[PDB]
Amino acid sequence: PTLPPAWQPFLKDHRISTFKNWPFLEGCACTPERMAEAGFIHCPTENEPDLAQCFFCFKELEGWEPDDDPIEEHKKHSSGCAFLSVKKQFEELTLGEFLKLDRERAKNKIAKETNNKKKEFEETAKKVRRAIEQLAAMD
Amino acid sequence: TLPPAWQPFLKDHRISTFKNWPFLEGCACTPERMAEAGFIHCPTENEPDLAQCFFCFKELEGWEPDDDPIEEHKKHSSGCAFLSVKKQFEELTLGEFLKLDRERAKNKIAKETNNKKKEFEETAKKVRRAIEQLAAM
Amino acid sequence: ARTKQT
Amino acid sequence: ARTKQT
Ligand SMILES: [Zn+2]
Ligand SMILES: [Zn+2]
Repeated sequence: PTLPPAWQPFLKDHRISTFKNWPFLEGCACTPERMAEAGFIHCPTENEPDLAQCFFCFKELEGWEPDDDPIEEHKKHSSGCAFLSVKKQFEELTLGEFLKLDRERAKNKIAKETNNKKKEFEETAKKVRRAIEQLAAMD
Repeated sequence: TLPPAWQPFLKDHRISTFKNWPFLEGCACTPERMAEAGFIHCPTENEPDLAQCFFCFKELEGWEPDDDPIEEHKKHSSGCAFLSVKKQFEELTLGEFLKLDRERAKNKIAKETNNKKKEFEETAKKVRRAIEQLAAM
Repeated sequence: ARTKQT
Repeated sequence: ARTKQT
C-alpha cells in the first residue's frame, strides 16, 4: 500500500519477513537478518527447502551451512551484483539512484529469464537431434 | 514505471492531463506552466478550465491568459508544501519523497473532510427551511 | 483565477 | 552454499 509490491524486496524488513521457516537461527552466522542484509529472499521448494535468491541479481543458492557468511557467499557466487555496491540505506537514496537501480534489476531479471530459455531450448535441440539420429541409424 | 498513485508527482504526467486546454502559446498559463506549478486539469461540463493542485488539492477556475500559475497558487493556497520543494524529482531522497506523500495524504483527508462539512451545512439549510415551512402552515 | 464555487 | 541445479 505505502510501497508497491514490486518494490518491497528492496526493503530489508520485507526480505527478513520472507524467512518463515529458515532452519538457521541464533548461533549461526547465516541468520535471516544476515541473509536479508545480503539481498536474499527465501524460496523454498519440495526438493530444496533452504533455497535462497538475491532479489536484485536473481542468483539462486542452496546448501547453506551454519558458518556460511551470506555476504561472502553472494560476493563469491555473484560478484557482479550491483546491490553489493549499494552502501546507502533505502531512505537515503535519491530517486534517480533508486530508479537507476530498478532499471538494472529489470535487466538482470530479463538476463536470467533469457539464459533459462536458452538452456531449455538447447536441451530440446539435443532431444530432437538424437531422435533423428536414431531414425537414420535404424535406417 | 511508477505506480498510478504517484504519477501526479511527475511534471510530464501532469502536462499530459491538459487534453483540451484553451490557453496555449503566447499565454502565461500554458500547460507546461500549469504543470510546473502543480496543477492537474479537471474539467467539468460547468467549468472546463478547472485545475487542481495534486498536492494540496486547491481547485481554481476562471483562468486568464496573463495569469501566472505559480503566483495564483501562492495567492490562493499559501501553505502548500509543494511550493517549497526546490529540488527536481530525481534529486529527492526517498525519505524526502515519502515525507511529502504522507503530507499529501493528510491534505487529501483534510479536503475530503472540509467537503463533507460543506455538504452537511447545506443539508442543514434544507432541513431548517423545511421545518420553517411546516411550522408556518 | 479564483476558487471553485458551489 | 552452492548454485541451484536443474
Ligand atoms: Zn545479487
Ligand atoms: Zn498546492
